[PDB]
Amino acid sequence: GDYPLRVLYCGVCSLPTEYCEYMPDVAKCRQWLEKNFPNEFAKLTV
Amino acid sequence: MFKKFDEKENVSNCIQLKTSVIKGIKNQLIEQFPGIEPWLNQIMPKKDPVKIVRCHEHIEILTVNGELLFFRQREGPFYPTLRLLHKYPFILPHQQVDKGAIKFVLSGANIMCPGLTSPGAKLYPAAVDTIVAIMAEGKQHALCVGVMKMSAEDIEKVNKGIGIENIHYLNDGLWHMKTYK
Ligand code: NA
Ligand SMILES: [Zn+2]
Repeated sequence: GDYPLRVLYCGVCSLPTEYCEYMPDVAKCRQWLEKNFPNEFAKLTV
Repeated sequence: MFKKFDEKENVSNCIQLKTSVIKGIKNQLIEQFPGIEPWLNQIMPKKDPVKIVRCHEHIEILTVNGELLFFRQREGPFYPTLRLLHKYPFILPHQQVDKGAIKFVLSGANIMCPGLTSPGAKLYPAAVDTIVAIMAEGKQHALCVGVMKMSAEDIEKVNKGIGIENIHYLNDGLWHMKTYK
């Protein structure tokens, strides 16, 4: 089964990482992500 | 739909129930959402019971293993939660709003036709009162669950007024009710 699909939810604001920018403290969001998931850091970095 | 929820203070005005009419509540979900029949074996395995949760303004949420699956208000139609729609994003038809519309949908606002006729948007055929998943422009996961208040063809030709009602959105009161225990 290809699903249920797994989405990485941010640990500071509880939202999908692709929506951390529209949140108040993206700095914090970006911190937690690179400390937790470095591979999709480089994805969101480009 | 969740305004009395988002005052923090979770697990306050919500009652959970044990013995429910389980199969008597499934067969309506297949008629509401046809493309889900091959997946309720995983979504609602018969090895695990369902537990209804009722919070006020007369909403009930279906839960299995704690996770929140669908919700409805009074006796209206069921809506999938976004957490579940994220796991199975093909449950609903998609309507895609433009990037500039995200912050507005994220604050509870309904979707205007400029949001759907923009270049970054993508509007698909949909009759009135159909449940749709609100995708955003450069985003992979649903932002919101809504219901067409005007047909897709009307949204195009008229091109103003309310197109899609905002029922449940990321970071709203249901979103932060993670699971019930
Ligand atoms: Na009611
Ligand atoms: Zn975040």
